Amino acid sequence: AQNPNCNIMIFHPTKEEFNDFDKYIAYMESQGAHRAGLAKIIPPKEWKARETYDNISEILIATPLQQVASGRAGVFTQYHKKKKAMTVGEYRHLANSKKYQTPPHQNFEDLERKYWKNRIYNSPIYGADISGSLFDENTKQWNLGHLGTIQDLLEKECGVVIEGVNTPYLYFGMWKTTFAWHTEDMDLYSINYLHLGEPKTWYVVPPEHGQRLERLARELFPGSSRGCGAFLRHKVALISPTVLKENGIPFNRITQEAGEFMVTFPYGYHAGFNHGFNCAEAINFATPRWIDYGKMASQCSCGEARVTFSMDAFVRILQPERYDLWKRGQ
Ligand SMILES: COc1ccc(C[C@@H](C(=O)NN)c2nn[nH]n2)cc1
Ligand code: NA
Ligand code: NI
Ligand SMILES: [Zn+2]
Repeated sequence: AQNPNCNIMIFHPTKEEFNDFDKYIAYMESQGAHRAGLAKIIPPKEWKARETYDNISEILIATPLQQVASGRAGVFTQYHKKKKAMTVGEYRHLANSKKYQTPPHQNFEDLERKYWKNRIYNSPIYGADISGSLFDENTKQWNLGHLGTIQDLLEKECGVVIEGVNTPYLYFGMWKTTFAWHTEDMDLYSINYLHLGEPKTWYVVPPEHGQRLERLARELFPGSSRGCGAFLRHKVALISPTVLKENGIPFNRITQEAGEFMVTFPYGYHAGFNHGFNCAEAINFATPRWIDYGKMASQCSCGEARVTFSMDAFVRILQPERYDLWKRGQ
């Protein structure tokens, strides 16, 4: 078996290997990449997402979110307080202000230490789930707005045409902006491109060990667990690497830099944080191997995890027994 220790693998496709997206995902899995839950893909040197980022300042962040923590430094939840709209240029200025800017630091490890020590004492603001794309329409390879759709994958594998669409999202981050522990909706894959700015540090649990993280989370967030059997779906809970190690949870970490792609694999729990002002683009996708994960994915039906209307068809077709209860949640 390839990659038995479930290490995060890093790939360097040539320009020829970068033509056929589906083929390269399958190649990475042939090498065991999916066992880690996350892989990095460094594009060939000839490739670019777009010509420049000089003209992005007028994009609107209609509802910036202030991420307010509660708990202890290594075990906390966050809620999102809505703020007034601002442009990307205004957000970049805010991120660089004395209140929000990245502190002096020696290297990524020092910054990671500072994040886990001090995150809860600040409330950074970020732009999330903004429908749109920064790929140039003429970028033909790994253009996140031109991937095959999940609806077409389901139809090709299972024979059923379904409603729904599948478009990318933009994210604008700053120092300490945080993504809580989660898997994707319906345990889909995701792909994430860091277009511009400072890094993003990721943590990931191998899919084969996801239920170990779930068990720890139920212990550490006991009221949340009583409220919902799939509360990690709410995307609010953080657990530090120190606490994971103390509890024996298998995980890995890696830092993504501008110009790099990250792929998350079905049922790969992940979390992380931004180092400073940045802009990323991400979308969910499927392959034939996903279908079995989609059939088995847990669901939140308590009301908290509202999602896109595209997920209706996925539950309806893949999880008909669960559909009525889940639909009542939505
Ligand atoms: C508080 O929790 C969340 C906040 C934001 C995301 C979005 C995240 C991701 O992993 N989405 N699937 C991402 N971060 N950079 N680009 N995307 C996920 C969880
Ligand atoms: Na490891
Ligand atoms: Ni994710
Ligand atoms: Zn719930």
